Order: sequence, then C-alpha cells, then structure tokens
Amino acid sequence: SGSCLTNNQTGTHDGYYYSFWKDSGNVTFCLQSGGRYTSQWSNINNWVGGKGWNPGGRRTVTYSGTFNPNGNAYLTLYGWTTNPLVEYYIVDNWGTYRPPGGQGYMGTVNSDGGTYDIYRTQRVNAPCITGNNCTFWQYWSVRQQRRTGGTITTGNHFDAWASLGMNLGQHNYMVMATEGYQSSGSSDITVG
Repeated sequence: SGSCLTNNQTGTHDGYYYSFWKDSGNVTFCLQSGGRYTSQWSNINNWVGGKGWNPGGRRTVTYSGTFNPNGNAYLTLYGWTTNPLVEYYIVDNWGTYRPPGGQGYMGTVNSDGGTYDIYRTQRVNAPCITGNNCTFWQYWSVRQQRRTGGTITTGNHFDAWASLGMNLGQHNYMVMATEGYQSSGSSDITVG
C-alpha cells in the first residue's frame, strides 16, 4: 500500500528511503511497492525526488523503469553530503537539456558499461539540505549516451571525482531520482 504525495516530504516506504521536493508547481509522487515510485509533473519551476537510501555511500544501485520527459528533466542518482556541503548527480538520462550544459568539464569515468562526462559547478541562492538560500558545489557524472535502467556503482564515480579534487563529505540521502525544470512529464522507477 502506498499514497501519492503532492507536498514536500521525506521518509521510509517499503524499506526504502524516499525524498520528494519541489519549490513550486504540481507533482504527484506515488510511493509504489518495494523500491518503486512513479511521478508526474507539470506547471513547475523545479522538483526532484526518488527512492533510495539514507545515508548513501558506496553501493551497487540497480534500477529499472520508464522515463518520459516533456522538456527539461533528468533521470539520475541524486544525493548530498555535508562538510563539505555537496549536491551530486550520476545522470543516466535527460530531456531537452543535457546537464550541466558542458559547464565545468573535468574529465571522464567508465562505469557500468558506459562512459560518463564529469563536471563540477557552483550554485548560489539555492535550496540545500541544510536550509534555503545556500551556496555549494555540484559534482556531476553524465552518461555520454542516454540510458534508462541498469546498475550504478557509486564508488566508481566517487573515486573518479576524488581524483579530480571533488571530495565528498559525510553522506546524507542518496536516491534514484527524477528531476524536472519548467517542464512536464512522467517517470516510473524501481530501485534496488
């Protein structure tokens, strides 16, 4: 049994941690069975959410499902660390915009049968886990080719990032998320 959420919320469902956040707009985030969740969004500015773990860390994440963006949206492992404060992404799929627009390219890393471009970008006046209006660095791993489903060996990415001076702090949550920006669409993802 699961409920569909329309307001920001975090918790645990069917053994999996989940985080659902948006600054404004309409998103229906449904807690399906096990590690599954579905989402449908529209009339939004920004939103991100999914099922996963808290805390995150080195892990072989397995996920599957569908991703149907109508504009700008990402299908990505998403998490945070503190001290330092970092927002990280391991993007497997995207819509009309491939993040982060090539900004802050650092190199590449091979993992789970694919090659990912690595980027590091800074954010300002942005919401973060420790409050609102924060500034912090974002670490990115973006697949060179779109994919919807497979394994994501987080350690492979964390290590490449570290080698490039992109160090992580104490792990907070880590989920297989769907993110949207001024767009609409849907997703159906099961994590393990």
